[PDB]
Amino acid sequence: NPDPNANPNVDPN
Amino acid sequence: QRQLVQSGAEVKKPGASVKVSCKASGYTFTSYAIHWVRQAPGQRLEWMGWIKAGNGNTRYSQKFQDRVTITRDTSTTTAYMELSSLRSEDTAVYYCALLTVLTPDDAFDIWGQGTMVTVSSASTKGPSVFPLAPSSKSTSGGTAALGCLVKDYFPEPVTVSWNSGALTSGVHTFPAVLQSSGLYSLSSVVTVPSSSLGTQTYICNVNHKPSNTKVDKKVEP
Amino acid sequence: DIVMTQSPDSLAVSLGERATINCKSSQSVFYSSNNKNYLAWYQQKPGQPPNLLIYWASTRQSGVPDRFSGSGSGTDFTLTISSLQAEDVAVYYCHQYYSSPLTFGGGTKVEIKRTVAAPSVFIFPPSDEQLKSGTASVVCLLNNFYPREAKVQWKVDNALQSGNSQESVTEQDSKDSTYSLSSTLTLSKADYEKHKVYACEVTHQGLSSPVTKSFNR
Repeated sequence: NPDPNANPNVDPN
Repeated sequence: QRQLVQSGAEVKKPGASVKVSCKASGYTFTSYAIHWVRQAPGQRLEWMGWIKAGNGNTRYSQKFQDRVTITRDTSTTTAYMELSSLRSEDTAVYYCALLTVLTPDDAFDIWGQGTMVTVSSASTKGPSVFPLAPSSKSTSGGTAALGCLVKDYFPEPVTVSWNSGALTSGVHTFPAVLQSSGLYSLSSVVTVPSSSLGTQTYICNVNHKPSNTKVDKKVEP
Repeated sequence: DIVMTQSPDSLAVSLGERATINCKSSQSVFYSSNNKNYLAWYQQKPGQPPNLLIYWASTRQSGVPDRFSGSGSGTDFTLTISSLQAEDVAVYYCHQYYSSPLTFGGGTKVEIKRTVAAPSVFIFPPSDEQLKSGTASVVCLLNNFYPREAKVQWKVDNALQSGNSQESVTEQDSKDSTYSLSSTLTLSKADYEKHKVYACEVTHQGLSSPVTKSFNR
């Protein structure tokens, strides 16, 4: 699964 | 309009430290993370780390974690990257960037203009700026070529604009060449109507930030 | 490191032709939960930062021309330029934001093929201002030619020179897809004053025989 802390600017619905 | 404006090019000795600034404007500073990305010659873009501009938390690449410090100043909406124990191999363009903001309210991606950092034991040298005057030897078919020769500087880069940016058509600012001395030289030329050499003024604006050089040379027939 | 591999490394097509760039990720950047691929495409020209074209693999950013489109899923992705325009010459990069560290591909350089164009050749004597400082640089300019290959030779007093000049070529022009070249002959003031004829001789596909541009000091 994606690492949500790779880029904090990435925040999909 | 959303923007990131970086500090000017720098040169540092091996083992020294550099600190690049990144001034943000036109958006809520504290909402997003600013990333630092470097681009070394013929090398792929390298992510260095990010800082959350709100709480100041960071994440650094393994390659740089022992040498990099990313900080922010909310009061001045500015982020900073400091690289210590500089190697001559850290010579690169360093970018700050709001990489892929992809949220329910926003979809944008903004980069600073880049800051070239050269790591070298050699001495900074500001350029001489000489005119390349339009003449019978530089005219063809109703156009005249004129320019500025930017000679003998170190390190890169030199930026050249014409008429404070108002003259962009027909401009070629060439890649720098390395002299045998180890100093650089570049030429910047522009093709203009031959008919109006008597009424128009052409000035090349030459910057070399490492030497604090700012020259405005008027180029006359 | 999610390794991003681009194919080809460079491509050249004529104005208006379709261009295809492939990008392969070493690990799948697909997330089944939201059906998204964590991938973007950037365009970069010399001296500028990269500019975002496509994100989520296939969502074109508003304001980006619609000739640009992205496709693919998992580990295989494609950037398409349906009709290549002169301003599209650049290096194109894929980018993943699935895992840390964020990574970028090695780039694909996209170039225009166009018709032959002979150079316009100009010569600039050393400025009086430079002569005061003990050195003399003569500049030869080859403007707006295609293809990029060109030969410059310097002659002083009708004799071919060697070892005292430096040249560089521009990137491909964003308007007319040509190149330009600047060559500098670097001489001492004393050597410059001892000679009369300064000449730049240019060989290029657009010229049936070499062109010489000269001046007398």
